[PDB]
Amino acid sequence: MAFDLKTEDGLITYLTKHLSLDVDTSGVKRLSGGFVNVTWRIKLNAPYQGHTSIILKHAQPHMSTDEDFKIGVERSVYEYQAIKLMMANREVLGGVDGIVSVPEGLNYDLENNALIMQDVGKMKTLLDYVTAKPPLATDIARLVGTEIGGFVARLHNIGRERRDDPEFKFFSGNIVGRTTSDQLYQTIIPNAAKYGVDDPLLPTVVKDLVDDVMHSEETLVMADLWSGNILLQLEEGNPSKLQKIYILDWELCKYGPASLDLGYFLGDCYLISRFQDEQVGTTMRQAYLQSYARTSKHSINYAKVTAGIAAHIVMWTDFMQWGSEEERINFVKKGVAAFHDARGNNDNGEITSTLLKESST
Ligand SMILES: Nc1ncnc2c1ncn2[C@@H]1O[C@H](COP(=O)(O)OP(=O)(O)O)[C@@H](O)[C@H]1O
Ligand SMILES: NCCc1c[nH]c2ccccc12
Ligand SMILES: [Ca+2]
Ligand SMILES: [Mg+2]
Ligand SMILES: [Mg+2]
Repeated sequence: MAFDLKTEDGLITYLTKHLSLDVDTSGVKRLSGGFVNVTWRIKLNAPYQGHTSIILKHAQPHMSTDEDFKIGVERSVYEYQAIKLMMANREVLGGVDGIVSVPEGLNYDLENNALIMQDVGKMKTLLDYVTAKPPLATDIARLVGTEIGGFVARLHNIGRERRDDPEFKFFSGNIVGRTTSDQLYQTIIPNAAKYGVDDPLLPTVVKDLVDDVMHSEETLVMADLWSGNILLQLEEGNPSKLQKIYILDWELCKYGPASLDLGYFLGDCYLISRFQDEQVGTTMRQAYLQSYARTSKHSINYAKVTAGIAAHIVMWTDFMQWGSEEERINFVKKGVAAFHDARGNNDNGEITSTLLKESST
């Protein structure tokens, strides 16, 4: 039987009894966030594979607040294998300056649904920086967009090149990653409805998004690329130099359309720009498209990226609770209109023309 990784005592018993770790019980902290995972920071008296501080993520089989939303615990072995694969390809993915990194994966335990990784440090997320007042310095925002765009383009390039390598093909079988995207797309119609939008085109839009995520083998996608999954390490003493970017939360990593990653991050940039700081969100979006387009060996499908941004806006706007109710309803309608532009006869849609302008050489 399993240990109880949802409680501090069960976590300490698991670490000491099942893994023989030497735990500093005063340094065990429950980390906030997550409705489907319980995350702990653990200080150790003795190093575990060279680390004296670790993070443990425990995957639950459902949302804590809604046990009818099912999500398979096997996603956790894909997160472990994904950060192993990124570390095995870090020199090329991290580029000529090595700013973008991922945490090192130390252990995955099947029967306890427990993933242990390196604690890359107590850090604020990009989401914290862009919602802080005053916001993230525009110079850092540009660098962040540039470095993330380059990392993602290099991830998509190598995913295409090594598609049939076994260690890559593994992620085509992250059925929880694919299914979870399916389930998230299914919230598009209810979220629009909530804001008084009954668009009978939306069932057709959703079916296309779902068929693509369930079946696409295009490339390796990080699959949860928004500001809440990105850590910024700023210089200690100098809060104006970016030293590292850490990309976390790879449990949905799968093969899928390249436009899925672009839709996540660019969609988040649209929410940021709309509701937090226009220059921050816009600088980040433009630098991301510039860097991604230049590094990617494959054409951006601007219609599918438009639909991805649209899906992100509908799926996430109410969740974020930014701005007023009226502004959110207008923003969601703009997302719904973008869906119609993506199925249009032309690239003249508002969002599509912005993507083209900002990605241009
Ligand atoms: N390897 C790590 N090092 C340091 N902090 C981490 C690490 N992994 C997770 N965290 C912390 O836990 C939070 C949630 O992690 P994440 O993997 O996004 O969990 P979830 O899948 O529940 O969203 C992060 O924003 C970060 O504060
Ligand atoms: N971000 C809240 C939506 C959600 C529910 N289950 C998930 C699993 C993975 C990622 C997001 C979710
Ligand atoms: Ca239409
Ligand atoms: Mg997360
Ligand atoms: Mg997650």
